[PDB]
Amino acid sequence: RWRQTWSGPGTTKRFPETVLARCVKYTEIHPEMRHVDCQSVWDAFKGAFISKHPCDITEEDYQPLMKLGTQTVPCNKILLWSRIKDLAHQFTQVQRDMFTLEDTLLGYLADDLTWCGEFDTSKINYQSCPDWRKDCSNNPVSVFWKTVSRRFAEAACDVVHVMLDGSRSKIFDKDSTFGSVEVHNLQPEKVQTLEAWVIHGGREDSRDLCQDPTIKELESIISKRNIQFSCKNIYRPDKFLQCVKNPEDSSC
Repeated sequence: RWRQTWSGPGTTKRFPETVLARCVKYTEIHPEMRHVDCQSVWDAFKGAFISKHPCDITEEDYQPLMKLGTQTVPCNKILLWSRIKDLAHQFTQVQRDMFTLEDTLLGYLADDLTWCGEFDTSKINYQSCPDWRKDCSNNPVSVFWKTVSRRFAEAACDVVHVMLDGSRSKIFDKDSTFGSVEVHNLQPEKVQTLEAWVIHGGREDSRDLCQDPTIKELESIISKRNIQFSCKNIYRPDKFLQCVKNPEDSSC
């Protein structure tokens, strides 16, 4: 075919193999997840979207996968991110100072992948998948991130951190998943502070991007959930990672 059904990229080539090698790899490394049967995980994942219309996925469809990938992560060491994941991941790999959702099993399975099924068939669609915007929001990928991120946010306690993309015009964006899901699922009974780290892009002598209007809007949205706000600029993410690695007082 010269024209696809849907507007978005199709299921990642070799998706089921990748998911599968991900899981085996994850649960070999993480002793907490050793009880996990990776074939069961894949079957639960498949079951969420195979033979289902890819615009009528619900969070219930993912319940079996959520149940199998139940994981306790230290609730006080959660790193959220919005838009800017590569630094967040590079940071957590330095000495596990925190945990991003991609450091949980479910997150690690799905990072960077796309996937969908078709209604009248029980195959996987490698040709095209729904775009959240042009097509429908209730698709397999969006509903997955929504359901798993809601649960991750609800488990956070104490000081939760979030890395933001200070090179955007909207450093905090209400309409991102962080802005629309995670932030409204931080629990007032558990979360003491949300501290944002605003990662600069451009050269040298930047503003204190912590006084940005959208950052003020974030502060005020979370206050009005009874959670304190703190914010830090990361002016040079290069030297930040380097200080994280070699905190040795280079000038860190």
